[PDB]
Amino acid sequence: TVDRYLRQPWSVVHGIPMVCAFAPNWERVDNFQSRPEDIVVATFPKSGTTWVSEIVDMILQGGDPEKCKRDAIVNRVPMLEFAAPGEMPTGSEVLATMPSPRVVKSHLPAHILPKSFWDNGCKIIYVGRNAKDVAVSFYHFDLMNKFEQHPGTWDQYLEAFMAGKVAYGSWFDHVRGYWERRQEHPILYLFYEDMKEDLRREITKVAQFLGQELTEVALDAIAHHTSFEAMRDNPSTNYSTVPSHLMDHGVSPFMRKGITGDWKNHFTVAQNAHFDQYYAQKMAGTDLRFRTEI
Ligand SMILES: Nc1ncnc2c1ncn2[C@@H]1O[C@H](COP(=O)(O)OS(=O)(=O)O)[C@@H](OP(=O)(O)O)[C@H]1O
Ligand SMILES: O=[N+]([O-])c1ccc(OS(=O)(=O)O)cc1
Ligand SMILES: O=[N+]([O-])c1ccc(O)cc1
Ligand SMILES: O=[N+]([O-])c1ccc(O)cc1
Repeated sequence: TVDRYLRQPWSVVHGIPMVCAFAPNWERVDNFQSRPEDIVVATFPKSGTTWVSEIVDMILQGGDPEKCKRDAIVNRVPMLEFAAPGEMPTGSEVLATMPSPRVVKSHLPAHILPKSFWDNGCKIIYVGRNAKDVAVSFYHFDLMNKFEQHPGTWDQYLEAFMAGKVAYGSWFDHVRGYWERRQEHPILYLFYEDMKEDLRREITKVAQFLGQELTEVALDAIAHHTSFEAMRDNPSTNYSTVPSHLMDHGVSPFMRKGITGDWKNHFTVAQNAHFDQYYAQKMAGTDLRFRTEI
């Protein structure tokens, strides 16, 4: 029943390209009923959502890794806009029956994140990642994830990415929207590259934002269990439990490489020069900055 939605071109919701299966019945998102205690993990796709979601869940579980092995991360931190009509309950439905504090994953740009989150002051942990690594990660994700329109060749996908035609729209607008919105809302704005550089330093910031005090032993336990190698090999986080019909893990694993700088292996000399020139144009006039190497 979900098959007719898979591998279809993007729909559009409020002007933003959307995964085809997610777009029907968008009222369930516009009218989502949030709670003041909800913690939103918001990201442009492929920017560290799963990484930060696991950190948050481990903090809320007191640093106990066994409690995070209870279920897969797709169920522990439901995506707000997820839907697979006819095969699974929507993410919004699953969230309705989840005890506070809920951890809510989403890729929606700030201006179409449901109004209830803004009205309830919900804590948002935002993660940004440099756009070149994001583009590489999202291309390979679209090769393996059958919810996505097929991406074609890398060069054509990159053009679509730069133009903001991909699911969830323009990366530039996404990262700058949440950077600006912190002026009116409690947002912790994290960088994937910072997390590669010093993971404990970023876990500590997440714990403080959540009001949670970590012993040194719990901090080391969280850092040890949220390394790329740990989450790649952990069935609860590596998405290997997703049916192969939805995610072909042999095309490209979800936990694919986990580095900063893989863009140097995929961007041609010409693509890189052109991207850098466009990026400088699009990022002029913001103080927000990303690192492409650490
Ligand atoms: N612990 C840890 N350390 C380092 N890197 C990590 C980690 N967990 C996930 N990743 C990498 O993040 C990419 C997945 O991003 P998301 O989780 O945002 O994907 S999604 O939007 O939720 O589908 C994807 O990046 P790439 O490997 O570059 O494709 C994952 O490998
Ligand atoms: O993709 N980025 O995030 C990106 C690209 C270029 C850039 O600066 S440059 O000096 O390498 O052009 C910084 C960040
Ligand atoms: O996080 N996710 O599972 C995703 C992310 C992007 C996308 O286009 C579809 C699903
Ligand atoms: O939980 N799931 O089955 C999923 C979740 C996200 C996704 O992109 C594809 C499948």
